[PDB]
Amino acid sequence: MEVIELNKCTSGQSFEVILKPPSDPSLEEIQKKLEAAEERRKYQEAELLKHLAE
Amino acid sequence: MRECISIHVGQAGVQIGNACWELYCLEHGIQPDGQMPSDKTIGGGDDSFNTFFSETGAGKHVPRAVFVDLEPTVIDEVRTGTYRQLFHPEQLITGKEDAANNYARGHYTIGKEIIDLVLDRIRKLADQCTGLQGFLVFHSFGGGTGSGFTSLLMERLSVDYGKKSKLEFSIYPAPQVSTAVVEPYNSILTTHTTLEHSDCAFMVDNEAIYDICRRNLDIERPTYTNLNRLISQIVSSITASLRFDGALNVDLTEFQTNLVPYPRIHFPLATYAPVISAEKAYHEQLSVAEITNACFEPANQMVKCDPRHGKYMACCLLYRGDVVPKDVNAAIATIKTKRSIQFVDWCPTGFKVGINYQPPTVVPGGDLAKVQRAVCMLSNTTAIAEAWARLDHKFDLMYAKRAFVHWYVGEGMEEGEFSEAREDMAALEKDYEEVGV
Amino acid sequence: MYTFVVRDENSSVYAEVSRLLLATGQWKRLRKDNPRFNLMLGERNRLPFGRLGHEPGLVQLVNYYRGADKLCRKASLVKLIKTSPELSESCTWFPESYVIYPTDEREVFLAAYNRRREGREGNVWIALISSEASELLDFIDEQGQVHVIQKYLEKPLLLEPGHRKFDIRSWVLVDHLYNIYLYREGVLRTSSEPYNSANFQDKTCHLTNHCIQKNYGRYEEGNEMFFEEFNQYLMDALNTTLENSILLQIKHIIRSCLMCIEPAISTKHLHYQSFQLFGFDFMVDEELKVWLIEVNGAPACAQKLYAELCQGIVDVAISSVFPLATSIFIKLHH
Amino acid sequence: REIVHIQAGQCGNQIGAKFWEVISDEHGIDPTGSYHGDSDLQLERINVYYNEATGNKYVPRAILVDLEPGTMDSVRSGPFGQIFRPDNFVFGQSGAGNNWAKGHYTEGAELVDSVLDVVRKESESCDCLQGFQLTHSLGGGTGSGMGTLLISKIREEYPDRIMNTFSVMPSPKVSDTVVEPYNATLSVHQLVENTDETYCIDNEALYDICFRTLKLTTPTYGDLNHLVSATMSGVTTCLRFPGQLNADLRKLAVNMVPFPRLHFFMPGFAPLTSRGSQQYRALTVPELTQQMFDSKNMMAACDPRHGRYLTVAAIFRGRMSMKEVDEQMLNVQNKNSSYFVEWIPNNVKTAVCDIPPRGLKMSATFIGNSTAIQELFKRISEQFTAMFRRKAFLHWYTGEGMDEMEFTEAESNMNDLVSEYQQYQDA
Ligand SMILES: Nc1nc2c(ncn2[C@@H]2O[C@H](COP(=O)(O)OP(=O)(O)OP(=O)(O)O)[C@@H](O)[C@H]2O)c(=O)[nH]1
Ligand SMILES: Nc1nc2c(ncn2[C@@H]2O[C@H](COP(=O)(O)OP(=O)(O)O)[C@@H](O)[C@H]2O)c(=O)[nH]1
Ligand SMILES: COc1ccc(N(C)c2nc(C)nc3ccccc23)cc1
Ligand SMILES: [Ca+2]
Ligand SMILES: [Mg+2]
Ligand SMILES: [Mg+2]
Repeated sequence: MEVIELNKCTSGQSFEVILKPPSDPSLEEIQKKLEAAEERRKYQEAELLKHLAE
Repeated sequence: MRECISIHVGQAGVQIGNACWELYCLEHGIQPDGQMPSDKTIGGGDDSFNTFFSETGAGKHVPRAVFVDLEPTVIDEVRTGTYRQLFHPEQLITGKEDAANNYARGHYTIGKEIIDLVLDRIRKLADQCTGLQGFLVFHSFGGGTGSGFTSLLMERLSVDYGKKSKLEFSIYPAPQVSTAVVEPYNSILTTHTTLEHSDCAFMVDNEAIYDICRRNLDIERPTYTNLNRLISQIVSSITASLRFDGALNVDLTEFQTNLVPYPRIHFPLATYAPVISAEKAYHEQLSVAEITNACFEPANQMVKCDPRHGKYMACCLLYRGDVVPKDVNAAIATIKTKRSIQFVDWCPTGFKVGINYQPPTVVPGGDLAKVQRAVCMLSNTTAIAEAWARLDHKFDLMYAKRAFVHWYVGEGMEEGEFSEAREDMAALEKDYEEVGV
Repeated sequence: MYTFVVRDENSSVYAEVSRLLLATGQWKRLRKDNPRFNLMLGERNRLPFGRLGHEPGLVQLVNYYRGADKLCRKASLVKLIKTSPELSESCTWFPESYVIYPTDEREVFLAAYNRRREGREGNVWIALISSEASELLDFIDEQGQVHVIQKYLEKPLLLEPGHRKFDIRSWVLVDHLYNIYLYREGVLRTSSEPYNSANFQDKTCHLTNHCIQKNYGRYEEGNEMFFEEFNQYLMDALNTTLENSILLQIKHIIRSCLMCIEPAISTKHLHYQSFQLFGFDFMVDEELKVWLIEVNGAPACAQKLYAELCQGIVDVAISSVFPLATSIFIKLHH
Repeated sequence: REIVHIQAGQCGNQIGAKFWEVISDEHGIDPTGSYHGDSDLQLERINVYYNEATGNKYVPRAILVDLEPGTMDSVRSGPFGQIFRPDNFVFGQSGAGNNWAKGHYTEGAELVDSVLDVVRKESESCDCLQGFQLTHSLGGGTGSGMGTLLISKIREEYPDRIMNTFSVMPSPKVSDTVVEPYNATLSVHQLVENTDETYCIDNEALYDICFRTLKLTTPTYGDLNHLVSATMSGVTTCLRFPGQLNADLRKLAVNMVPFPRLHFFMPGFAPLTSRGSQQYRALTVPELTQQMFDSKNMMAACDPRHGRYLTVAAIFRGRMSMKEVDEQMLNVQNKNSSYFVEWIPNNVKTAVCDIPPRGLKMSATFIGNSTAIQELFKRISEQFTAMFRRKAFLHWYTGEGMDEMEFTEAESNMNDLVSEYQQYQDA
């Protein structure tokens, strides 16, 4: 019912209508997580190459 | 004037980026080469459109956009396509091999080699800004690059640009058009890693867009081009307030203020009307009351859910075309008495309204018809948690047997990260429950 | 070949429905967790409505209306009648009722209690039945959960011979198109021991539940009087039919209750479809005036009528959506 | 995204030559290597299987391997023989004599280094290598023993690349020697560990299709290879042609293989044709969908009704209603939902290519990871134990240095695979 904050211009207009009232990880931590994942990849490839060496 | 940088990641992000930027160009009267005949201040300026376009001395208007894919094929079509002259080569970043539908391959393996290059190219656009306000990120939940690389980038942007706002345009996975069986894994994984780093996220369920295209546009089997042209119309409605003169949603901080009172519950539901077929002979033009009424039909929503069995935290109506305030208030009064609109007890039961007099621009030879008036409603309803429930259930079914998990572990990721991501999602589902009943 | 899933085992009604569906040879039952179903005969609690209508190439239907618990819980029904303009505070078919929490409308309840006291008229209430307000409130806190304090019907219609109390149960099925179907056969759940006006402690003659009664089986088998016998009694004893004296008011209450909630629960434009069977419970007073007691979300039928109602549920609720390769219902028009 | 193709042994080279014959026709390449097609859709991803030679002449990225000169001379003097790079022909002289041990340990070990030099030379030309596809039988000596020796060595030098195989299974119905269950079991043991994807081409099934359905009362190897090359064309369609799904070997592996060991696929094809006689009535979309899922059309002699589908990939070829394709594909899943695992949601994916194969207006190819494939491995295991319990014919293997222990281990790993497939049939 109550029409507040009415602002007009050439492009258009905007308003608010109320009907009823109420009642981060750092760069060092990122580089660590990515490299810990690379160590697990390298280990799994090394265990594969060791198995194929046998 | 405060500039915005658009970031398009993966197939879905890039292709939607094509659609959005083609649309922005037609709206501001910018030609495929980059010239803007209506623009009088050559080589610079701080008009409302300059939020999305920078200017060269030659008179070219270049998007503040960066396209990144771990695979060359999709951006190669941008490089050679009708809008090749619009972007400068440095804005378009491509890898050798894609993430193969694998989050871990996108985030950890192939992500690590390209992350520093991307942030450097982002820095090149950011250093052209006199007052950067933040980023608009376009990506899929389901893709390997879209899920994996996006969440790594979102982490890094919080470090380099900590004081800035980050908005998401995300593609929720749908079996109808999906490319991968592991898309529920990718979706839960990216949501968990991105949740703290995103300020407002607009979810788009491919299922909803697909049915709208079948039902309203009479397209038998909708392609990505069909979906993207529609998605771009919705994106354009959301972004219009940044690109045009107005007093509602003028900056990215206002999106958080107007739509997101609870930082974690930052997924507003978009609803758009009307979607009318271009090759429909004789169409009775819909009034303000009719198109506002369509904003509360679930068949017009970007996510299929029932707002009646949930609570609202915020509501925006963004009109484009022949619309006056008096018509809007009359429509709101009628709708309130006929429908179930339940706000939370700690919020005003109200609507923030923005009208732009310029009627929606449609792509020539498109599937969409020219309309006298259109509307996009953005509402933060607890009902959108239904989409989380669906996705979490699909995740649980696969994870119980540890199906496909070995592909993720093989890229260096740990099995603990899966269940950590699932716990955060369980917490998110709980947040919506506390607020919503 | 249509497909269904069963998620309520305790449901005596839908056990017979799942039996009847298989018997046609055009329905196959799937496992509980199979998403690829046409029909769901779902659980009473925590039914996952958000998962329904998301299977491409399948029309999905459920045997419950989402949001219809607002009519079926005692606390919710009072709140719904009191707030919705279609029913309003001055509802004349609903007894004076108040919502009470254990340590809300306590001061509002006591204001009506004093008007009854200073008016020196009948001041008996139900929660368990007592005449004193301070002895009722102490019982509510002693239990733990939320309860409704309702005006007790001190002067009910009493069946002869016996001087007995009763309640009427009506079975109502709302389909996917929101047609309201009242099943022609109702049942009178009777007291077998005479209604005592003075002693409210005796819970056997005041409450007409099928479990509390189980003089059981004296006048009719299993304390259940059917509609033909009750019509016949009213003609002989009061010079009126069941249709006029009682059934018009019953048809009015059912229709008013479900018309009220329609915009909140309707699945007219949704991606999934709903139907639901309801149990409306009615009290009749000595002046032949009908009062609503409770609405049931998961009602149980009476033994004589199980076969007929369950075939009706298949006919108008299930087969109307999924057709196969005289009507037992009265349609309440709106 | 480039693929290196290797063909080993008689069977491997025979089905391999037929593969290049069929797919060159689809891409519009004559036996000289010149392009004589009309559609540009043929050339968009031609780099996947072909290298572009100077003078604009295409060359298959194909390495031809055998321990005998006999079969490769049949390829060279054959129809499309001139298209293959003459250096990529690597041959021994004395053969493998249907002996896995000769292929893997003695005769094949002498020649394997020469093959790997050619593999490396092809790999260095590649902008981005996807990995490798091998065609071979498991019943012989070269394709079986040396083929699995190659895979093991290729995995050592390229551990971050995909290994795909087309593996022909032996049957008593189409039998060269008695020792084939020995050779197959020794091979399967290697494939379970060293491949990402294996197409199980059962000779039993190819025979039964030729006899029962195609009505050929005494089928040759040529009749058998006709069904193989038609399937091989179909399964590689999404690698060879641009679509909505830009598919590669890794994406197929990620999406089809829920558990690393269970990577044995049951291929299917509709409509079933024989050579010479052309069928004139084109099939409707409901007919293709009904046929490709039927056990009579499966290239592995398993009954899918005796198991459950973990994942399915379906490729429809020709000009047709994609709406009707989607409707029919959903129809099969909904009507038969008990035969698809509930714990992998939306486990059936469908792709459409506009280009049909030779002699067909429209066709359907089926790639299924069913638990019913255990029946194939049980059959080989039963034939193995019948001879091995009496240590029969074993001297051909111990004479080349193998111990009985190696047979017991290979028997064990395949029996493990069988119970591993059985695990997901119930829970
Ligand atoms: N709406 C829309 N959705 C798309 C489009 N392209 C892909 N998708 C959806 O995105 C999901 C797959 O993600 P993609 O973006 O294709 O994958 P990607 O980010 O390139 O990652 P990889 O290819 O796995 O490295 C699926 O659910 C598709 O339905 C598009 O142009 N529009
Ligand atoms: N389908 C098919 N199977 C074959 C062909 N040639 C041989 N085989 C089968 O392969 C097995 C023998 O392997 P072969 O390739 O001749 O031995 P290799 O040359 O030492 O590898 C037997 O089980 C045969 O049935 C062929 O051209 N097509
Ligand atoms: C079970 O879900 C799947 C399964 C396979 C895929 N991919 C990647 C496909 N790869 C290839 C090479 N061919 C196909 C043909 C037809 C359909 C898909 C593929 C995607 C999803
Ligand atoms: Ca300017
Ligand atoms: Mg991609
Ligand atoms: Mg031979």
